[PDB]
Amino acid sequence: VLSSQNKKAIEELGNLIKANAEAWGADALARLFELHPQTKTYFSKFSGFEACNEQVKKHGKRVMNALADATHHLDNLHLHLEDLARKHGENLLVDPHNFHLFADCIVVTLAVNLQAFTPVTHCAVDKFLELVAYELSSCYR
Amino acid sequence: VLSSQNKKAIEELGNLIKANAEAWGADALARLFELHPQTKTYFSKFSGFEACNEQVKKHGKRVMNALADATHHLDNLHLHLEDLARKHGENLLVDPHNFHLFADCIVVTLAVNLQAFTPVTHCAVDKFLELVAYELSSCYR
Amino acid sequence: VKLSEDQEHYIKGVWKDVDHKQITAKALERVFVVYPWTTRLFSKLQGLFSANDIGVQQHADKVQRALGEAIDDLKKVEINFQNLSGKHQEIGVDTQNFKLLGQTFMVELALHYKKTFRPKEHAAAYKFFRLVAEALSSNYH
Amino acid sequence: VKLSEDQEHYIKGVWKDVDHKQITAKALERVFVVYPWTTRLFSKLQGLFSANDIGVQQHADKVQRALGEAIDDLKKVEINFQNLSGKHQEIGVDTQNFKLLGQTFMVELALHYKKTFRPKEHAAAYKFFRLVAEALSSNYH
Ligand code: HEM
Ligand code: HEM
Ligand code: HEM
Ligand code: HEM
Repeated sequence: VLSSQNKKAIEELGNLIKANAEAWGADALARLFELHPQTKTYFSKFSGFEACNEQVKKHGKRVMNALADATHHLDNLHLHLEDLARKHGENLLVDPHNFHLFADCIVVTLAVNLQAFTPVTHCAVDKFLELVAYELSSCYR
Repeated sequence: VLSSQNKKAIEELGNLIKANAEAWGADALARLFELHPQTKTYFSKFSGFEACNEQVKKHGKRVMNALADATHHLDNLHLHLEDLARKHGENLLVDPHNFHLFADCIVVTLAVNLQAFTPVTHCAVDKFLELVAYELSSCYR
Repeated sequence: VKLSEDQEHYIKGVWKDVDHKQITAKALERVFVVYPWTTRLFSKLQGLFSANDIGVQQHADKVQRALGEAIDDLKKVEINFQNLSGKHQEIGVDTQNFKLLGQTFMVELALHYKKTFRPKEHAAAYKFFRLVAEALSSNYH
Repeated sequence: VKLSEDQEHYIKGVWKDVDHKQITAKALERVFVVYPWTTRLFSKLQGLFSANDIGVQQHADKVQRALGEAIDDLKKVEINFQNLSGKHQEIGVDTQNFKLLGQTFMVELALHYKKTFRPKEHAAAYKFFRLVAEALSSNYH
């Protein structure tokens, strides 16, 4: 579970994510596409896969805004992500394994951009991303 | 989630597991040790790792009995597995990744021993094993 | 992934014993039902996912032929599958799906061989499908 | 796992730039905190997991030397690590832990290089640590 200390760490981070949604989102996606090329298959409409690319920037902002919003619903995460869980598990059909891969890339995006990123903060973020991945995988079968 | 149809499938299976706890448990563990040799490191006291081995049989029965009991607490799985979750995450420190590996081996043990194992039944069992793995990984950090 | 000499002999023997198209069709039905998201690029099936359904039978014929080419020369599988791997990326297949099919194939082998599908045999089959998944994922860029 | 020529050159350059023992010690502290179960075989640390703690500094010296041996000949890493791999199984290390250390190492590289740790660099580092994890897991039987 997320302790009271973890929740405060996550809420503070949500504020920074919201402020830098487009740039951090584009960076995280660019990393996902480079380390795990099979993830590019879900974005066949794209004209490019660099962080510099406009389509990458737009999707990145949406993803980060959704992640920032979730940091304000830590007590009711299941109900809050229900709609996104339905979209991914019933319409998009993104293999659930990709949620964990993306989490590991997001952590690196944070490390590159944050002034400080100590192990304690890293732990709180990883636990949060793990819950989000679990909830987004809840409506596949 | 587990539908009403899934729950009945799981409850019926729990009865068969209970009846064959030692043999099925020994088989599932023997498969885990053979496909994933790193799992043997948690059982350094063992004098052997075959299904034929007495220590393998004893641990197998315990694991299967715990799994059979869980099939009767489908509505309250989190609270029911809380004690085992604590043991694994605080004392044993078994890498959580191993829970999924074991699930895939258990499915094969069932396929070898059950008279019939259609895709629908397989799906219900896999969903159950996925929940159990999630709950057993809840107290690591 | 590397198969030992006895493991290569095990897989060659299995291919001589089982009905190629039929066991592959059964493995496909099982993957579509147990892991629903694998049906993403198969809308042409029109919801007909049974082993005996025409569409599944047609795809099974394609997959079994490729498996035969892998088994005919187990030491040069990656070299021989470079073009097939690139083709899968073009089609848009997620490489994780390859691992899921390996799991359903092992369940079908278990149902066919039953008690003779002991831990050693299971390990040999597991390694073979890992080699295949790896070969199919190698030409993704 | 295979590194391209430019990837080999990237990793060689990084090893010339970073403080070997210190960045490894930081990566160790991060793995012990973010993934607590990795401390299983480290009871001798007495709860002292900081990068500057004597016990962590001593283990970091062992790990960095081995990493150097891998980097000196990236094409024969598996051959060169056979004995070290067998030794890890004897010690009782779970092979999954190797992948977790790779993840914390990449976060430390991100903190060191910041903006210059672009997607291409990140991919090169990811592949290197995958090669290392694979080499360390190869002699497990
Ligand atoms: C932190 C995890 C993730 C979050 C919070 C997230 C969030 C979202 C959101 C907010 C949308 C748009 C929903 C709408 O406007 O209706 C979406 C769409 C989508 N997501 Fe996810 N997603 C996540 C991970 C992934 C991953 C790992 C992939 C694929 C490798 C993925 C692929 C897609 C695709 C293909 C779309 C559709 C985009 C479009 O309509 O153009 N998502 N996701
Ligand atoms: C379906 C998943 C699992 C279930 C239901 C389960 C259940 C149990 C139970 C009931 C015990 C004994 C508890 C007691 O009597 O206090 C236990 C002990 C243990 N489990 Fe798990 N376990 C599972 C998976 C695993 C896996 C995958 C591993 C390791 C690779 C593992 C390693 C251990 C160890 C080392 C012990 C201690 C045995 C002893 O005291 O001699 N377990 N587990
Ligand atoms: C691991 C075993 C697999 C092998 C050996 C294999 C083999 C093949 C072959 C030989 C083709 C024909 C390529 C061509 O048209 O030139 C093909 C097509 C295709 N494969 Fe795979 N495949 C495998 C697994 C999968 C999986 C698990 C999926 C995804 C769920 C998949 C989805 C497809 C699709 C969508 C096509 C195109 C079908 C069509 O055009 O009608 N394959 N595969
Ligand atoms: C991936 C990088 C790694 C490398 C290159 C590496 C290297 C080494 C080396 C060179 C030794 C000394 C072997 C000897 O005494 O002859 C060692 C020991 C050991 N390693 Fe690893 N190792 C790695 C990761 C890990 C991880 C992630 C763990 C587990 C969390 C681990 C746990 C241990 C333990 C418990 C020992 C024995 C320590 C002692 O005797 O004081 N290693 N390792």
